[PDB]
Amino acid sequence: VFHKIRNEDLIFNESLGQGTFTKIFKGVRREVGDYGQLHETEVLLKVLDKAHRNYSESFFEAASMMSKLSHKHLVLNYGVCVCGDENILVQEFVKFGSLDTYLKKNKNCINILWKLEVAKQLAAAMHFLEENTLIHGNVCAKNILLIREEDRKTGNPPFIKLSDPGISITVLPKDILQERIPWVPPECIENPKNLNLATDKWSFGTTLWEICSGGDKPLSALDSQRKLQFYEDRHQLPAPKAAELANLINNCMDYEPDHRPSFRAIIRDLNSLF
Ligand SMILES: CCN(CC)C(=O)c1ccc(Nc2nc(OCC3CCCCC3)c3[nH]cnc3n2)cc1
Repeated sequence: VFHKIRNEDLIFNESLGQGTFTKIFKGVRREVGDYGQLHETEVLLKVLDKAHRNYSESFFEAASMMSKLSHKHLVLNYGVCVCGDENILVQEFVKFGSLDTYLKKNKNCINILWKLEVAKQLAAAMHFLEENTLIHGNVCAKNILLIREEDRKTGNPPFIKLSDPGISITVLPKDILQERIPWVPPECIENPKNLNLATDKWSFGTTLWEICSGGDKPLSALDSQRKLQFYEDRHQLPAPKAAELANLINNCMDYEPDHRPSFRAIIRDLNSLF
């Protein structure tokens, strides 16, 4: 399972935000690194809400999935803190934060080549998970972290990482799942038992829409019931202004789960634009 980190070696600093039933903090970890050298390491601290301790099993399982695998595009888990009654995950601190905020604030300063490079990296991470038959379950721009910005001294591309999915949608309350439309696929709204590898293909299409839409949230103007009726009438998301990926978005967001393309095919589609 996880590595145990003493709270004496952990300092909680600024709050970065809130997840689903969690609070997110920037922290510092005091550790012995390679060659016995003492290090002061920036860490991300995810604390499960005390009013939602019942989700602790799903809270830690979501991080345990990512730790059992090793890949350059997956966020590293350092371990779990020992505070007695608290549930605290200690993860690597990515310096440029989540993709969805980065897309908003750098709206004008992002062309199609930047978005394609990030899309290819996300597709590579999802292909890696698909080859391991591992279901993420919460693919969204919020859960994409920017390790490195694009460098214009070289043209060096940005580098992204995919974080853990958090508390699974199989146990989340109904109202939370419907707030997550259109990231949650239609078959999961009908029955969260339908969580499948095909789920991540749908959510990837929604995340691709986010990347092309400069940080806009799809269907944000619709309330929950209107989000449900969006699936009932089986509508598709509007084509983004930068519409080079609109066909891939709709292909991924197929209402028939069996027809959504494999990430091998998605990558091939992505690579057809250079
Ligand atoms: C000045 C403005 N910036 C951007 C430059 C920052 O403050 C900032 C924020 C976050 C990181 N880093 C980060 N963020 C995560 O989650 C993303 C956050 C989760 C909950 C709230 C929303 C974002 C992470 N998960 C696992 N390792 C993570 N590392 C770096 C910088």
